[PDB]
Amino acid sequence: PEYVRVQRQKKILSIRLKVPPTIAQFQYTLDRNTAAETFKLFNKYRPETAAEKKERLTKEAAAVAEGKSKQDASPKPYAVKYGLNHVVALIENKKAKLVLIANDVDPIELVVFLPALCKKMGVPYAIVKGKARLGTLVNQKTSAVAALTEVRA
Amino acid sequence: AISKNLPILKNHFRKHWQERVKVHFDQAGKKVSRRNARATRAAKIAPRPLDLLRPVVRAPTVKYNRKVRAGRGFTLAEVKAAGLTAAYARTIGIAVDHRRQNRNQEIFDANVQRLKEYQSKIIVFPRNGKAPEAEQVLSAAATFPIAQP
Amino acid sequence: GAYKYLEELQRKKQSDVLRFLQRVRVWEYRQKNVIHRAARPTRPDKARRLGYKAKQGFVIYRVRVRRGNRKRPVPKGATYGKPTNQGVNELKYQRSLRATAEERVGRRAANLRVLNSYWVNQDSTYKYFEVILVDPQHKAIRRDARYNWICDPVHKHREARGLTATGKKSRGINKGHKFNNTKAGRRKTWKRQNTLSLWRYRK
Amino acid sequence: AGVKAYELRTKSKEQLASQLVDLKKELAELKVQKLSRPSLPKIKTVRKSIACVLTVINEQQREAVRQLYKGKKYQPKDLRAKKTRALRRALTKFEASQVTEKQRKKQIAFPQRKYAIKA
Amino acid sequence: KALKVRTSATFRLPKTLKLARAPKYASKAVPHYNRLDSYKVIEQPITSETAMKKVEDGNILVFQVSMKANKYQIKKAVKELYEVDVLKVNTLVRPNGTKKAYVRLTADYDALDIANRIGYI
Amino acid sequence: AAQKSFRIKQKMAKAKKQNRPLPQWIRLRTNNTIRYNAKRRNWRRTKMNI
RNA sequence: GUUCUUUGUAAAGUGCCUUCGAAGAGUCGAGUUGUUUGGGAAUGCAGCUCUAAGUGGGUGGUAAAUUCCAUCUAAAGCUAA
RNA sequence: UUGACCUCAAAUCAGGUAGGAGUACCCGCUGAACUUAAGCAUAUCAAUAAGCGGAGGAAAAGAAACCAACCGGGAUUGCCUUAGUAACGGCGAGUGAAGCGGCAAAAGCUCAAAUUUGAAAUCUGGUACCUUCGGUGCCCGAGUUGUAAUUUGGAGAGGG
Repeated sequence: PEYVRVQRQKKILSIRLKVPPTIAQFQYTLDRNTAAETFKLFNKYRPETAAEKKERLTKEAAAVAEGKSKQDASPKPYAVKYGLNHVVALIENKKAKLVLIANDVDPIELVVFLPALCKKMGVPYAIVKGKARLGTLVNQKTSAVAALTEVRA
Repeated sequence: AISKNLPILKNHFRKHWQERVKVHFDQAGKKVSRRNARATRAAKIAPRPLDLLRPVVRAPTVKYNRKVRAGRGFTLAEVKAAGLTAAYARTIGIAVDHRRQNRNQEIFDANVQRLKEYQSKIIVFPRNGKAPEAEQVLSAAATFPIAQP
Repeated sequence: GAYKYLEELQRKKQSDVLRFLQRVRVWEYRQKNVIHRAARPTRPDKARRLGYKAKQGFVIYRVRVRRGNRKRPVPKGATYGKPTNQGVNELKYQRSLRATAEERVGRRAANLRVLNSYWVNQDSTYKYFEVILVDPQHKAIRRDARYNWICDPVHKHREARGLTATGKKSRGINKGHKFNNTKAGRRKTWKRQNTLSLWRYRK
Repeated sequence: AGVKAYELRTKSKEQLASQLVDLKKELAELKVQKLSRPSLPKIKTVRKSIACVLTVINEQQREAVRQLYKGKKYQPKDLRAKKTRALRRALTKFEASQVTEKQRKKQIAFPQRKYAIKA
Repeated sequence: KALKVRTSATFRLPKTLKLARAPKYASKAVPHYNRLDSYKVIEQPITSETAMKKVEDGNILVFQVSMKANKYQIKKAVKELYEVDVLKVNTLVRPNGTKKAYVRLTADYDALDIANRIGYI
Repeated sequence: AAQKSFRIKQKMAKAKKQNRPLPQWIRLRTNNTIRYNAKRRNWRRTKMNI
């Protein structure tokens, strides 16, 4: 069908042409072995889902106004930061310590400046394969960006 | 065509002007409507003065710069000088113009004094609903007229 | 905010990175239909400053139109009139090509309302545009009072009446002496100054 | 004579159906006597009686289905208030009175005050 | 792993599961009664002097019937309104815009003896 | 003709029924101005054009 | 006019000091062509080509260069009489 | 092998919506010639008639990338006036506004551009119940390629 042919030749047309150096710094993505430990460390800092957020509020609705607490009954969170608008700001404010960038973003212009912004700001970055796998650790379908601000000792 | 000495006339009637003739037969009819509209409005806007207070303004264009004229709004710097905020002033009947400035001290002090006399002549009613009614005066311009300096 | 970085990047249209994407995307859009559904906007920063929001009810369509002048039909070139009206090959179609793209989309998706449009790509034969459409019957637009104005029936086919951004530009509706002919409506202004006003007591 | 609408609404579904058959039987005999007599005004009473039964029968079934669709969304379209094509497409009172959360604070904090100019 | 083995060079739309309609409301919620019942099929007998002689001679009943009725409904309504047996039904459209039906009974019934029960003679 | 569609014959039946004189009791009604059938048609005098 | 519910350690307004202050691109603009206008070295519009800037840009009814001033903040949208 | 993601389809899928009529007035496109110039080609008739698309009870316009050169005006529209004026035009025939001034009527506004990041706080749908132009609970989904709140230049925000 036409949709099958248009998606195969799109990959074909994008490799016969001379790709400018801003692009093609992708597909040099992290290797299969190294990416295993990267997603092993990132999986320990999953953000709270819609499931476990609800009983967090129940314990915070019985301790703050009842136990005379200052809303500090829950510990300080340790979660992976996601979202293009949020992470880009974290890069500019010297807050990120490791940034993961997907290589298969269809509107590629969203993330072309991310390797250049990370380099000049000095924050380490890693172009990782798969925007779908990035969404899994943030409990979304696609995230395409994954950053870590703080880490347990 | 041209004879019998006469001034050369320029009558622009070479198009289909008869299709666009507007005779104002409703001049008496629409005047009654405006008075009826003004009467039915004032009952809906109970006893507010049917119009906002407007400042004194000097005209440009030296043919007209010798005259003072009612303006649009009270020039945000003037509102603060009178002792009230712009958002509050719009609810008391003080029209506000944010896009004009003050470069004339005589006009500025005349408008500030205009706002001081307005707050000393109003009865602001509380939101509660006590309603000590203050039977309507139909014009805010006939109470504070524009006077030539 | 990443939208500042895309906004500055989209202005470098002749840079190597943008002109390679321009050549790739002009091929892909040409293989598809003339009017087809776009899953996501090509330029997210350009769409969201034109009124687009990323929720249910906002639809993006991609449309291409043929470039060039407008040839007067006049079979075999004959006009049957004065020589001042004999031109056939240099008429310019006072409505913009972006307005024609909006009008073609508004007839296919007649259940939607055209919000705005923007230029995405072009070639010698085709100019490509992406049109932002909203659903007036979706409850997310019927509620959310920032956007429920489109549901009131005076906004039916805004692009067909020149009420869009490109429609008012083609109608010349601006302020100042340069738009004296067209600032309240060309036909209304002309009718105003071509009307013989007569009163009961003649002045 | 003729049947009365209020006398028919006190009967069951089967009684009205059985009465409709008898009126249809009665109408058939009058259409046989009509072709042999110069005038038969009696046939109008029988025909309008059939219309009365069919109106009450249709009203009872419409009322019965209106109760099993009561208090729930997606009622059948002929049991819905038509009232106009355009007014059906218009925004409801809840939707038309919707205001954004930002302008809600402005109306609360700065209502249109009530005042007069005498003193 | 490998891919599927295709013995044909033509790709065709796959057969997807079709879902039966499960509406949340009825289309009309009140079913219309029988448009053409036995009392609407047969309106009135035709009693012209030429039609009357066909009754006692040819054992044929002549009726004026609805224009929407076919020979099946005319046969079914005749045997239900008068409880007789029908041999054949012949129908024509009269020049005045009404349908005329020639209903012939079997040899076990007499058309003259039941036209008397109907009324007219 | 003699092998005609049903639509043609339906208009034939209507034209045959309207080809009648006025009922005599209509002329006796109160405030009546109708004297004769002014829409009378004859096959020899004017054609009905289907 | 009466009456039932307290929204809320909520929201909003104003003073002083300090650091900032993000503001719309094949768009503005220019050339050319056609059309249009009272707009005249080109009023608006459109096709094609070129293609911006950030103490910037548009306008200031004669084309150009140079030096100032005045005035607004485009290329997004809503709204009674 | 299995489970996602992306894109593209299918169904008499669940619920909706578009057509046509009318068209005096309104918003656009398209677009003549008769006529006038005592001929006629620019021009004029006319940015009109006919043709086409799209609305409402009004529509459109509308809160300045404006007018101004002033002792400065201050969204839009309409009327009086400016004015048959400036100007346009085989500078022939003819065409032809706008600022100010008086009056009618008056109303102002918000998105994009920000990190909520100590918690997507946002929303459709389905279902159950209820005080049913909706509300509450629960469950899928939309959405981080950004939905809410805050902010719109008249400012405003982070802070103290």
